[PDB]
Amino acid sequence: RAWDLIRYRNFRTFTGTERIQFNCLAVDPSGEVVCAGSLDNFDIHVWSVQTGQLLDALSGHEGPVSCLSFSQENSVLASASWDKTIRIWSIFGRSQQVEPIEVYSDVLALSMRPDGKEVAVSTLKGQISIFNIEDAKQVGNIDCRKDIISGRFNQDRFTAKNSERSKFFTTIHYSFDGMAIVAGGNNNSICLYDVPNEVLLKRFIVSRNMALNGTLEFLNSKKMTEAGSLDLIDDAGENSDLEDRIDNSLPGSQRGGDLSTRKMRPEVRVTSVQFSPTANAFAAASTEGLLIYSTNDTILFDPFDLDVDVTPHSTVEALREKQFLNALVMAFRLNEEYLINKVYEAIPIKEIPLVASNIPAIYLPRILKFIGDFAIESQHIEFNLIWIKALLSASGGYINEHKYLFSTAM
Amino acid sequence: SLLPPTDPFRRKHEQLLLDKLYAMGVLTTKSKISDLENKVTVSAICRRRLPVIMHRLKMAETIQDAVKFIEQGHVRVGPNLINDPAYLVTRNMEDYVTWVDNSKIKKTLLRYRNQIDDFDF
Amino acid sequence: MLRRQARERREYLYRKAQELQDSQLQQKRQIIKQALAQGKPLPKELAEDESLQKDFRYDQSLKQVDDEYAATSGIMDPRIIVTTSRDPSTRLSQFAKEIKLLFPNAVRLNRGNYVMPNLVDACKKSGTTDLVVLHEHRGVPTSLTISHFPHGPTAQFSLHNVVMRHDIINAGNQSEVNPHLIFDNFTTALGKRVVCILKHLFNAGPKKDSERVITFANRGDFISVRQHVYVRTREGVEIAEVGPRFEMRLFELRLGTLENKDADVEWQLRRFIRTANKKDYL
Amino acid sequence: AVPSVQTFGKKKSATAVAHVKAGKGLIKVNGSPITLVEPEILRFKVYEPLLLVGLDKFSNIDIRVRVTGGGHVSQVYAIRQAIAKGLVAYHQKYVDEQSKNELKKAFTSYDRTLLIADSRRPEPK
Amino acid sequence: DDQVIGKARSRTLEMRLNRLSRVNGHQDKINKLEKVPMHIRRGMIDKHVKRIKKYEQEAAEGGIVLSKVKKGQFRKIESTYKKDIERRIGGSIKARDKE
Amino acid sequence: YKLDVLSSVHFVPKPASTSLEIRVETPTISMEDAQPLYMSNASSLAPQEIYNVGKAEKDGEIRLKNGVAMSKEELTREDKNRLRRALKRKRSKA
RNA sequence: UGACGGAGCCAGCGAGUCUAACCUUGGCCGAGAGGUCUUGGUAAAAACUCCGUCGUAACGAGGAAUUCCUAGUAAGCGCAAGUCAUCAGCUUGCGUUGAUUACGUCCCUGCCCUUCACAC
RNA sequence: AUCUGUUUGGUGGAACCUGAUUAGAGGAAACUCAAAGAGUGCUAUGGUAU
RNA sequence: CAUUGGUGAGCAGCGAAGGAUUUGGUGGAUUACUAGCUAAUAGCAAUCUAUUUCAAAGAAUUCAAACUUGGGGGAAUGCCUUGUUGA
Ligand SMILES: [Mg+2]
Ligand SMILES: [Mg+2]
Ligand SMILES: [Mg+2]
Ligand SMILES: [Mg+2]
Ligand SMILES: [Mg+2]
Ligand SMILES: [Mg+2]
Repeated sequence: RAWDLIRYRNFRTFTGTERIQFNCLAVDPSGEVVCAGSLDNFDIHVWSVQTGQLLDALSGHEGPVSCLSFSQENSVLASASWDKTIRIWSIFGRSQQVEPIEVYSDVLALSMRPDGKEVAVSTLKGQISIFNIEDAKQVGNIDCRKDIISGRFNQDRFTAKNSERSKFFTTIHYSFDGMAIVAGGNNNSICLYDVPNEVLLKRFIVSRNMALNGTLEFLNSKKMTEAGSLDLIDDAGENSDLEDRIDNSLPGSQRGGDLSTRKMRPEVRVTSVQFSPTANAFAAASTEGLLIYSTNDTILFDPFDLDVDVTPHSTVEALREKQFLNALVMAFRLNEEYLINKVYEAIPIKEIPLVASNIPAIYLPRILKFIGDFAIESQHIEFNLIWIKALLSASGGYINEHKYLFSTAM
Repeated sequence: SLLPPTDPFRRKHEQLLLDKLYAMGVLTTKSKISDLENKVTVSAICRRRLPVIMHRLKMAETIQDAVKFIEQGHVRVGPNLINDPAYLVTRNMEDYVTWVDNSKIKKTLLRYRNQIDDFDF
Repeated sequence: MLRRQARERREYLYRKAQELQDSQLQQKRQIIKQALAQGKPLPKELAEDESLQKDFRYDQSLKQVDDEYAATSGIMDPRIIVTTSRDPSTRLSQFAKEIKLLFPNAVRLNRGNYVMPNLVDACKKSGTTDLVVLHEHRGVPTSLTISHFPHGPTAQFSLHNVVMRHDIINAGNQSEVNPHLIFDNFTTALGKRVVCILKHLFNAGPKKDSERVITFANRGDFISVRQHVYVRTREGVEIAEVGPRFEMRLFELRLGTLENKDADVEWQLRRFIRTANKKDYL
Repeated sequence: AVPSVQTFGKKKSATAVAHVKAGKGLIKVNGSPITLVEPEILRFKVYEPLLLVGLDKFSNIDIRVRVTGGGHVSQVYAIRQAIAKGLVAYHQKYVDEQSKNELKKAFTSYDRTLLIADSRRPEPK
Repeated sequence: DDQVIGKARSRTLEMRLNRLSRVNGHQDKINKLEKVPMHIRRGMIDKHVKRIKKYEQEAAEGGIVLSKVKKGQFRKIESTYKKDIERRIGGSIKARDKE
Repeated sequence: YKLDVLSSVHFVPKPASTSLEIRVETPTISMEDAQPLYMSNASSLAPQEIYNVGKAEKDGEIRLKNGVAMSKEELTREDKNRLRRALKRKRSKA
């Protein structure tokens, strides 16, 4: 179904001929073609947005389709399956072509480089493999089985270490700069990897609640008796009110029903993860909800290219002596917000166009980020718009040449 | 049944009910409407439990032995491991029932035929 | 998929076995329905069968193209691959092209070292509906086999009086419009089965004024195949041959893909039976 | 039990079975050293793994490759695939996983065929 | 036939099939009274006779005219149709009829 | 519901059907949930949906979808033929 | 981009107590039928890699016109089977070695189709 | 005997078919603990109670 | 010739008043450390209980109360509802 957010009308609806359930979808950059995949049909359906007709069914997969994605630039379609394969479909153009690339194990998720030149895929073996689309050859690999933290469920009869329940990442996404991958799975960890050096930048624990089933690797020995785990004992009858005692559970249900139906504790799991297009933050859907991790606080001291002569005192002196360009530059090298904010607001309007044309190109990304975060909630709108008018006019050509560095700031 | 026979609503819903139950695997044939009372039984549902289906797919010797492998975490349906031996498998999902990749059982299967490749594992 | 294809075929065979068992019961219900309308008494066996009468109340509420084709009959246009045997002579390659032009939705594929299980499996992946293989003898086409995916049937034919279009001077180019179909003198149950196989290679829904007509005329088991282009005149119809001409005689029909040499034989031509000459099956 | 791992390489009909066990760099193909593998012109192809990751790693293992089927060229490709997969598998099982990653990265950097089967499956068009 | 719904459709379908079967179906097989213990059925028969006697006596004292019934068979009052007593007690006492 | 939950919601979807829904013009803000914020303020109907140029009310006039209106008196004879033919083809397709 | 010889070495299909010559010279045994022996004529994995030697009447790679062909494709090599129709003046399978050039364009030649938001 | 290859006995138990059974089928120990079945032994004796 | 088959007989090498395998019991952890009992604004911890009783407060016509049932057909005698007879 297509929704219009302007009028909140379901302005069109697509459905397959064979009555097939859909689990993954992708939308063309032009907003004129929509493709969906299924776990029952082994084919990728395609529809034309304007008409609603089923343009074509793409076939070639010998297993269910697990994820899809379009290239924002090249407009090719990458599809991965449990067929241990990935296929690149050049649907647009006079000739249709398919370029399959094989993989060691089942593919579960897929992420497309914003440039559109590479694709990362998470496999059941616990690997994030990066491939180059035009050459159809591997360019990198990142091991992830050891990083993934998975807990022992209370009902389980086997250790978490030996467990193979979830040592793989069912969702991944790139950072818009393109240098980082954030991954999540049916597990108790959200891992953030760095693509170029294939290393774990940081790991986050999703939850620390023992109401959820999968939080703990090691469970307390005291909880057993000759019967078994204490917590598996159902004490619903002890509840005084009838509605608490009544059990509506179906014996074999796993998902898709109310909490009452399943009869088993919810399991900590991250279905999807994404980076913020406009801020340095990422959101991860889980059982408890959308955990939004952000870098906004920035109490860290992360200086850039210091010398002994740079100091919070010196920059204030550079401001008093009316050396603004130095004062702003020394502000960035320290990379302190309160110091940047002061220097930003003390530059007179007559001097902004001169300062902007002389900011070193290396610091241009930082100022654009700072203006963006400050302007949303600041009160100096005409002051900001004067700056942005200055920067874009001065360094518009540079911003154009390196888009994927300045994308989030822009 | 009590609705009149030529009734179009009686036509549609009974076809829908058979198709759903047939897809779930509770009903083996979708030809006769009379099966809804004669051939709908608890055992018709029980036969679709994961322990029973593995036994029919010969993945185990007996239903008791099929259960023990579920509680031991050897059996997967799709890429999701299952320890619940009451998981009902639709007709469609009977095809993805398979051993876990690192399972000692797969090592015995592949070793028995001398087809073990340690790269995969 | 391979697990998918295996189980689907197993269920379908099981459905046939039950349907053959159900055939007796269906007639029993037909008798009960007629008795109620006419008021005529039921036969003795049905009278004493309490289980059937109880079942009848539910089964009172009950009500063509063949089963393999029923799912896609008139919905999805057929996808056709025309290939040949290994190392074809030029004439067979020319004839294989003519067959491709015959079916609107056909594509010619070269069989150089393709293995048959690989050939059928490759086509099953790509959603191919029908596969056609042609053989030849000294540059004369001899046999034609039509294999419907995913699970048959495979029908085999032998060609006689083959006249390709390249044997004509200044013939011109063909018309590739979705052509009308004529099937004449197919009477027996087997004959309908052959019409059912040949009919579904073509796209459904030709335009009423479509100017290309393909005729399969049975004359003593020898299906004449002709292609004509017609112009409606003020006082009749005038037609011209486009070709190719050839005569097909069925000699096998199996419930399976052409790869499966062990597939059940739905019908076969018995040539050494005493009474072979007397009856024409199609 | 001595540590040992087993791998298969396949190219067309050619199939190669490699056993890699703790040893002394005693490597043999069909019961003979590698240096006698034929045809001579393609011998360095079978040397591709040995030279890439360095002979030092093989100094602590013995490799036995038994090859059947296919022709000369497919046999050679089966041999090299089997050797590479066996080396990586043993390094995974009984050596650090860091060396496993290094080996895989070097191989997939040179030619991915050493690790993934090259199956030119038919594609209709 | 198309309009009738509810228990009427089920009961009517049963009566028709019985009316068609009885010529060719052997008497013992075609009509079998559902198993009920002794003390219950004798209670059901005793009362059903009692209502029929009251229904007949009330009509006799009045002028009402009632449809004829064979000597053995139970008169078929409204209660028979609603309460479906016939399946349980049966049309008549077979043992007395045989004697 | 019970069967779908029992099968872990890997059922087969129901056959498609077509139904009619009536939409009332309303400020878009009403359709949202109750909070001190609104996302859009446009109407719930598009400008075409309020009014689309249709038939000429006067039989003499001819009115097209582009909004061009025409009285039969002004039209020269050739235009009348051309428009009549245009009508013929439009009706034929429908 | 040869010939001769030697050496090394690599496949996959296929398993019906069923698989396969002809015409002669004579000896012996046998009532015969025939049996046995003797006798002359006629017919009936390859590529690849290494080593050694020689040595560069018709026809010497096929005109005009015309046909086919896009990846395990064109082309080269052998090995099997002969599966109620066809085939041995051969047909069908199997593996081995395996490329160049395009994968765009509607310019020509043919065929075909057309005249529920936002934005246009 | 790089002779011959049937038979007796041992080992093993493909396919089809038939029958029985089924939280697979067994095994061992006992001054062990239970729930049942059959048989056998015992003056087993108030016809109306010192 | 090969065993990445079993069972043994011995070396090289490692090598501080020995070495190796298996197992029963208890103790501490496996959630983030504000003390025990009682009739609890304090007593007791050796208990009192020979003051532990009196007083005060405290009773919905909700005078309702299976949210708890496998499907089909019934239900003599029961039970529920409604009306009726006579006290
Ligand atoms: Mg093209
Ligand atoms: Mg060729
Ligand atoms: Mg050849
Ligand atoms: Mg041929
Ligand atoms: Mg211990
Ligand atoms: Mg009831």
